[PDB]
Amino acid sequence: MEVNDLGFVASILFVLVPSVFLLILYIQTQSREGKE
Amino acid sequence: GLPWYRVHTVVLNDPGRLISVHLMHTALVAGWAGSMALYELAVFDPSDPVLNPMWRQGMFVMPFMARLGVTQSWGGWSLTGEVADNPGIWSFEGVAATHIILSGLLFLAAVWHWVYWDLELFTDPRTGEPALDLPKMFGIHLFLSGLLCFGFGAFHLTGLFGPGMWVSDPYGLTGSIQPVAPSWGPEGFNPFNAGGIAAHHIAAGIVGIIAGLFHLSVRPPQRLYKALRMGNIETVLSSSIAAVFFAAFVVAGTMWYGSAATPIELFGPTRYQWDQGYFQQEIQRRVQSSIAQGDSPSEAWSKIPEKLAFYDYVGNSPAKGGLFRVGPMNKGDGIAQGWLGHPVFTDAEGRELTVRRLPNFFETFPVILTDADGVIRADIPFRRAESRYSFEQTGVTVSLYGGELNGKTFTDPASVKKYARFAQQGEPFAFDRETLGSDGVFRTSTRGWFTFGHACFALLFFFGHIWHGSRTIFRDVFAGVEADLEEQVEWGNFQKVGDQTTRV
Amino acid sequence: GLPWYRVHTVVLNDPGRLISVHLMHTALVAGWAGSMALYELAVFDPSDPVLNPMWRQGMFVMPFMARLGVTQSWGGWSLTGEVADNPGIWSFEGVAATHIILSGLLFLAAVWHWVYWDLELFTDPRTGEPALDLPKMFGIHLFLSGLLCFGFGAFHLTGLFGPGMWVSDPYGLTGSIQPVAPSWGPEGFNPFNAGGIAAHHIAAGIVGIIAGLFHLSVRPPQRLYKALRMGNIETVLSSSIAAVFFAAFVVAGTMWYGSAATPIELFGPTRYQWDQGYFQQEIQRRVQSSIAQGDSPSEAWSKIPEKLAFYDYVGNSPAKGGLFRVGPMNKGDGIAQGWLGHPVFTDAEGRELTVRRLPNFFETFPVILTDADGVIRADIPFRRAESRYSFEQTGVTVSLYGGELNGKTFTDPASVKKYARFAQQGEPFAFDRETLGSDGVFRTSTRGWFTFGHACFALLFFFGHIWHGSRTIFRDVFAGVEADLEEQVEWGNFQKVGDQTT
Amino acid sequence: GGEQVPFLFTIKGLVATSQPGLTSINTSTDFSGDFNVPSYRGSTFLDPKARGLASGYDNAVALPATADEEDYVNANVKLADTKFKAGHISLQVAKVDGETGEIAGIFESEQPSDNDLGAKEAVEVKIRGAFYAR
Amino acid sequence: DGIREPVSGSLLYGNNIITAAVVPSSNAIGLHFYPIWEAANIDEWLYNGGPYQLIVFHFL
Amino acid sequence: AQRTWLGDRLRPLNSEYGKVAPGWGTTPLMGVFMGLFFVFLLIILQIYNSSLILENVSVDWANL
Amino acid sequence: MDRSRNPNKQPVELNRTSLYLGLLLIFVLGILFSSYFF
Amino acid sequence: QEEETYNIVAAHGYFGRLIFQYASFNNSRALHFFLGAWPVVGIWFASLAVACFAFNLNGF
Ligand code: CLA
Ligand code: CLA
Ligand code: CLA
Ligand code: CLA
Ligand code: CLA
Ligand code: CLA
Ligand SMILES: CC(C)=CCC/C(C)=C/CC/C(C)=C\CC/C(C)=C/CC/C(C)=C/CC/C(C)=C\CC/C(C)=C\CC/C(C)=C/CC/C(C)=C/CC1=CC(=O)C(C)=C(C)C1=O
Ligand SMILES: CC1=C(/C=C/C(C)=C/C=C/C(C)=C/C=C/C=C(C)/C=C/C=C(C)/C=C/C2=C(C)CCCC2(C)C)C(C)(C)CCC1
Ligand SMILES: CC1=C(/C=C/C(C)=C/C=C/C(C)=C/C=C/C=C(C)/C=C/C=C(C)/C=C/C2=C(C)CCCC2(C)C)C(C)(C)CCC1
Ligand SMILES: CC1=C(\C=C/C(C)=C/C=C/C(C)=C/C=C/C=C(C)/C=C/C=C(C)/C=C/C2=C(C)CCCC2(C)C)C(C)(C)CCC1
Repeated sequence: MEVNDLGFVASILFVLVPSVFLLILYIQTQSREGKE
Repeated sequence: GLPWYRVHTVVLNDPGRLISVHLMHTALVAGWAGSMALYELAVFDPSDPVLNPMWRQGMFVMPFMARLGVTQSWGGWSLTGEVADNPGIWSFEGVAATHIILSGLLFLAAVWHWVYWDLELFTDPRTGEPALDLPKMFGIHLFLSGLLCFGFGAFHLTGLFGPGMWVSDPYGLTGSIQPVAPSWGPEGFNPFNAGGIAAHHIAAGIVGIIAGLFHLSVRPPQRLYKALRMGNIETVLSSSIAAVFFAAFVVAGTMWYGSAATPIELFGPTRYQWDQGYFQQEIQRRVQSSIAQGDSPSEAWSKIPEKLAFYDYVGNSPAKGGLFRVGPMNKGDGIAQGWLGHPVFTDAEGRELTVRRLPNFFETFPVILTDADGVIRADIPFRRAESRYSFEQTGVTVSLYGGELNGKTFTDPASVKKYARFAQQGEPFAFDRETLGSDGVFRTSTRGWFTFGHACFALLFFFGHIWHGSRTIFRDVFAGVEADLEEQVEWGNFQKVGDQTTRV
Repeated sequence: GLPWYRVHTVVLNDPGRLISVHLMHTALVAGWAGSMALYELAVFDPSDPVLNPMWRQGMFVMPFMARLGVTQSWGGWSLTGEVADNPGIWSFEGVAATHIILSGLLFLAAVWHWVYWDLELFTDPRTGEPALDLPKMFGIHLFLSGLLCFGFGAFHLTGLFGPGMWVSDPYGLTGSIQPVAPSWGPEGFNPFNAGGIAAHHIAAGIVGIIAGLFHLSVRPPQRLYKALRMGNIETVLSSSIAAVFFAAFVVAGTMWYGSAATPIELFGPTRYQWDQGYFQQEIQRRVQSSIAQGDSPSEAWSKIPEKLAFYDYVGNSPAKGGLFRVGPMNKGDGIAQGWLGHPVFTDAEGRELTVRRLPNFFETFPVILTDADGVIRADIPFRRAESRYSFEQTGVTVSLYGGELNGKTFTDPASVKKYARFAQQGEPFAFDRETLGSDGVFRTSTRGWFTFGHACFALLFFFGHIWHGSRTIFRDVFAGVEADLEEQVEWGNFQKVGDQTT
Repeated sequence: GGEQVPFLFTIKGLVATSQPGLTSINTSTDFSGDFNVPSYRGSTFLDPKARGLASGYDNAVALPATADEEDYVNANVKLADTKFKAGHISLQVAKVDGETGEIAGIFESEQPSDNDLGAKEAVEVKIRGAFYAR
Repeated sequence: DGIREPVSGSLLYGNNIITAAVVPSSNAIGLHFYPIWEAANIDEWLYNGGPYQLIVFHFL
Repeated sequence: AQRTWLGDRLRPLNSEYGKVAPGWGTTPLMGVFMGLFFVFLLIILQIYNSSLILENVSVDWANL
Repeated sequence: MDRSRNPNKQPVELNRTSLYLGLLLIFVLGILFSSYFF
Repeated sequence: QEEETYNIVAAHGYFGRLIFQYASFNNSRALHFFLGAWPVVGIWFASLAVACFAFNLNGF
């Protein structure tokens, strides 16, 4: 079965690197909420 | 704090690090242009500039440095073909090499203003808050850009201290670098004349000079300073991206239709070469110049270069190619090997007949064969129950004139079906769909991908212009409205709407 | 707070979510075993179990569910070649499927104990701090494992309420599923007899029963409870990891050398089939049994199956293959097409001579051709200035007996060089290195990758056993030592070290 | 210009030089032209990096043991060619009696135990001869 | 299509999530109630329009 | 406040911050110059649409 | 020439429920665009 | 800080009880010299090995 040879690189960085951007920004808020 | 979409508003107050937050952005774009063009030099194939030229290899950035006078690339290969080479510092790498170190020297200066702010320059003397004058600074930004266009007009494009831009002939054959003369008349206003682009930045630069020489000396009026809110830093941010997406519409336009600043040898044909058949008006002209001149078809169709035959192909027209058929044009066809001539179709009677078909916004044109006035004489029968115009009953022959496979006729109607579809795509071409893994369906050139990526982005910069244009006029109301205001909104506020200084 | 390597120490105090923090780990391993074996069923090629069998396709988990009695694959292609009918519920698509839904039902129970803790079970009545009894609970963990081994011994491997394990013949040909009888004598202690593995978990299960029936009733002594620090959770964990490492050494061993619990048809040959030439002791035996019947060797070497020829290949021995030559064994050779017989080398005189070469820890053995006692008669000359034993001066012929290309001799010495290197790898085999993109250099089987991944991990679990064994004995001193202690360490001071009474 | 490195060979192996019509002796005008025979690059021992030569040296493969005898670049045969070459004369002194003048050699390129086909190279320089006689 | 031609719409059979489908029931059953038990086998079910009606009458 | 050698040459450049001409300023001098620009852009748009076609222009190829 | 401390840099406040919207939005764009990258 | 993070008197007689009591290192400034001696005087024998290998004075 034919494939574009590079979409699995492309659609694993398309899903991760904005979501771990988003997953970075939720933890910081939790620390701030704690007041630590 | 603040939400994630208003992160950069920390820099909106103090302009100490606002220089620094452009300067890593400026290091990121300069550290793209070297970082992409060095990759773009890693896949070139300079062995055949006539058969697979440099826009065939899907190459976005090496027309744009190439179309100002650079050629040599420390490999013995030059696009021009001009010899006696010895590049030195300005080759392809050397521009692309320089943008790495410049972006490194941009990034080291980008980290300097982040740690050092309040350098006695960003505040007024009236109080110590950080605030910078914008209209006095516009007179000193534009006077530098007025000097630099006047440098770019006369001192680079006209041979005084620099090589000229790219200029070709029409039907682009002998396109090389020579300094163009700035033509001042009305003839420089059509964009196919390159003499206007030299006369551009002299004349626009001299009024760019006389703008900024004027703009330093005067002050804006207070009926504009409170109106356009010129003390605010975001009022430069709206109405400069208005002047960017206005500026991005024209190179969405003038790349797509074509100009002298977008020639054929480094961008491809420009999609309107099939809607009139522009290149097919020439190779048909030269054989009828050679035809009646004193030369037969077969022997003629040979002083045509293969470069003219390569521009009369559907597979170099930039219409075809899709959004997600990704890669160079050589992933669509492979490497162009040879012309193998021009097909001429004859019946059992003569009655010469031709194929001039496949316009651009189709994908699968059904093959028709017609005569001079337009009555169909042959086609490919989709249902062979009631055929009356098929190939086999008519007995069409192929005369393949000129090229690689000159003089080889085909009378078997199983093989005429292959060259009929090849005649749909202008002139056929030999390929090799195994060296690069080319599949067989079309791609688009760098002229196609530019205008997609400069008109979709110019749509997006229109929305930021509405958004930043709202927030400048509506700065005070932006965190919500004052509470009631029921007397301003109810009807009977003498007479003009929204007036407190009235009967109300 | 705490550093990143001591994150899980929040669960060390309260055992309310300690059930929950295994239970998503248990859902992750059960939600691997279904999630891998469903991928492992997506690439099988069941069209030829004799030529490319299931360990040739680089398949880690489908021996392990397969070697207990499950062959119904849902497509009607039985693993053993005798898939009688619709298998019923227990095919690979099924068992794989269950482990998905079980891990889903494990994960939904894993989220339950995280939100609900202090369920009146984790504290003592003496005060309200969360603390659980470990040795009374060891008597009720092991009594369940003692019941479950005794179930696994008699009620699964012996045909009473279940199908038996995999058992083959030696020189594995007719390996299928039949219930094995538990042999109780000394003959069940050699691991090649499968009658011990049925007699295993009956006898180990009954003493697993009589352990946990004893272990509920008694209490540990206080000369051990303060010694082994048995009130602490960490000590138990250290003991468990240490025990596990011991258990991972044996299946690093008994997979690699081979046993009846690791047969050939679902793991491959076991690397000691070249150091004695184990399979080459059989196909050589059967043709000399065939000429003892009195048959000519052209139409002998044909009642040999191709399965015996496939086990006499270097490219199925699990020594070759590297650490980063990644993929199945079919990326090394391609698909096995046909045997093309066995080469027999003759000179111009006869003088029969053979190639039996390429041991396992080489990569490029130089081709030698020798006679019965060991004097070399032919080789491949690396320097043809002073050759005296080359192929061309000697004029070696090839008799290719049996197989696909039977009876086809080769007298041109350009083509003898190809079959001489093919004779180095036991018997040759036809391939197709274009359908899967196979490059041409060797890979290893699932028997090779298991023992790499179960002895390297067992090294790593030894270090955790030293590390957790330190922290149980040395809990009090673990955040640093009391300040001076200079009288405990200076000598001569009475009397024996660590005593405060001189 | 094109980023190959072809190994040129200036060989003089058995020139047998013809010459135009009847000369008394060379007059700083006459044309010497023929060919030699050229040798190879691999002089029967130049291994590649996987020890791949004909003349001894590990026939056709080392490491891919199952894709072994399929590759195509292991026929390593030598040749005894003939081509075109010209050599002129221009200076031709009298007492020390050394004659010099231009040359034009047209050779074959490398065949690195027969991978590629040859290229063609017009090598042109001064001859620097010296003549004496009985 | 109701003749023979088994049209694939499942992700294991080479098709994208844009191109995948439940790919509805056959023309030969018509408006018949075709459950999982009036099939003679589940291979007869899934070749002839089985799991479409399970995600229609349960869904509606 | 960090006085540098850069800052002693650009503080008279950014000295005035809100200093603004009263009266009317140069808005009629701005409007008479830039209404010509909109009709300049009206020339350029249909030179290129070929809708004010002069002689010897021929907005097309056969150019230089 | 000499450093100081910023009177600036407000932090960010991405909520718990706003993580769910952003995590879902990337995953529907994941299941939309991954066919087109193939 | 001026106070030590660790006591050398407890570290002395641990190692004094592991090996010979006489063969420990009582003072830390004599200890750290031997820490800075043993690879440093070692490796310029190996550096002088290759430097005496350089003149083809080889191993036996
Ligand atoms: C010249 C370009 C330009 C500049 C300098 C700004 C500057 C600004 N914008 Mg703005 N904007 C622009 C163009 C621009 N805009 C355009 C073209 C649009 C239309 C799409 C918008 C729409 C917009 C909105 C709707 C909002 C802003 C806001 C803001 C402010 C804060 C930005 C922030 O924290 O986002 C930080 C951004 C992120 C943390 C990540 C966003 C995710 C994006 C999609 C990733 C970008 C992809 C890639 C990295 C970029 C490559 C594309 C590039 C080549 C064009 C800041 C003053 C905000 C505001 O009002 O504050 C005053 C706000 O709400 N902008
Ligand atoms: C506008 C600038 C520009 C232009 C026209 C192109 C054009 C091209 N590049 Mg290029 N490139 C660019 C920027 C650009 N690039 C940048 C910035 C990089 C660095 C990351 C690269 C890196 C790069 C490489 C490494 C290569 C190319 C190649 C190519 C050529 C092949 C065609 C292709 O890949 O299209 C493909 C285009 C698409 C698939 C379209 C993408 C559409 C996006 C994903 C839509 C995003 C939607 C968004 C997620 C939704 C928003 C969410 C909403 C909620 C708001 C083509 C000429 C290739 C080539 O020929 O080089 C030899 C190649 O190998 N490019
Ligand atoms: C839907 C379109 C739209 C909207 C709502 C806005 C909204 C706004 N713009 Mg704006 N703008 C737009 C399009 C738009 N723009 C376009 C297309 C451009 C050209 C790139 C600009 C260029 C621009 C600048 C340069 C500035 C604004 C500014 C502003 C703000 C103040 C209002 C103002 O002066 O308007 C401007 C009025 C117009 C754009 C209307 C133009 C109508 C013309 C004069 C009629 C010409 C008709 C003519 C006979 C036909 C010729 C064409 C023919 C060949 C077809 C406001 C936020 C100002 C700002 O940022 O606020 C501080 C500002 O300085 N705009
Ligand atoms: C039965 C297995 C087991 C269990 C349950 C524990 C449990 C524990 N160990 Mg431990 N350990 C083990 C085996 C085990 N260990 C082994 C085998 C070793 C040797 C390598 C160690 C070495 C070790 C050290 C050196 C330390 C612990 C510590 C701890 C405690 C906290 C762990 C933590 O926060 O890390 C959280 C881990 C991370 C946030 C990420 C670590 C990065 C790893 C490499 C990623 C793992 C890769 C992958 C996901 C796992 C697949 C492999 C798996 C199939 C085996 C906890 C009580 C710490 C302690 O003393 O606290 C009391 C401590 O300092 N362990
Ligand atoms: C111990 C368990 C085990 C066993 C023996 C194997 C073995 C195998 N798998 Mg498998 N697999 C496993 C676990 C395992 N897998 C897990 C947990 C997953 C899920 C992620 C997979 C997913 C998987 C897929 C998807 C596929 C395989 C395939 C294969 C076969 C091909 C060979 C291969 O890939 O080796 C390659 C092995 C290596 C390259 C070695 C990796 C070494 C690591 C990176 C070293 C790590 C060092 C570390 C970073 C340093 C620590 C830092 C320090 C500071 C402490 C082979 C039989 C393939 C196959 O044949 O299936 C059809 C295949 O397609 N596996
Ligand atoms: C370098 C090896 C090493 C070290 C330092 C430790 C250290 C420790 N182990 Mg340990 N252990 C080891 C290897 C090691 N182990 C091995 C290989 C195993 C078998 C898997 C175990 C199994 C084990 C258990 C089950 C327990 C410990 C425990 C402990 C701790 C307390 C001390 C104790 O009782 O020792 C144990 C003493 C030994 C391991 C020495 C064994 C020496 C045997 C008896 C001699 C046999 C010689 C024999 C004649 C030759 C037969 C072999 C022959 C065929 C070659 C301590 C942290 C305890 C713990 O966790 O603390 C709470 C505990 O309960 N260990
Ligand atoms: C049969 C039965 C039941 C018998 C038991 C009963 C019975 C009768 C017993 C009697 C038998 C008996 C006692 C012994 C017989 C067995 C026997 C002879 C065993 C000996 C075997 C043997 C070869 C031992 C020698 C090996 C050994 C233990 C050590 C080697 C020592 C050596 C040469 C070098 C060690 C290297 C060295 C000097 C290290 C120190 C340098 C260093 C950097 C230290 C770091 C350091 C030091 C400090 O000082 C402090 C402060 C700090 C901070 C610090 O960093
Ligand atoms: C330090 C220094 C240096 C260095 C420097 C460097 C090295 C730099 C780099 C630079 C670079 C390295 C650059 C580059 C960059 C890149 C980039 C920046 C990119 C980006 C991208 C993007 C932006 C994209 C986007 C997108 C996507 C994702 C896809 C498609 C579409 C779009 C477009 C959207 C030196 C030594 C010299 C000197 C000294 C200093
Ligand atoms: C909700 C639910 C459900 C579902 C479930 C599921 C779906 C699950 C999943 C599961 C899964 C999905 C599982 C799987 C998993 C996987 C894993 C867990 C993996 C891991 C991996 C690893 C661990 C690896 C590691 C490594 C690497 C990285 C490489 C190699 C080496 C090593 C080994 C180191 C249902 C509906 C049914 C029911 C209801 C409930
Ligand atoms: C200077 C500085 C700063 C800033 C920083 C930042 C924040 C930066 C950012 C940066 C960035 C933001 C960067 C980015 C870049 C880009 C990148 C890193 C990317 C790349 C990518 C790519 C390349 C992609 C993709 C791909 C691949 C790989 C495969 C397929 C194909 C493609 C091409 C698609 C400040 C002032 C604060 C201070 C300090 C320093």
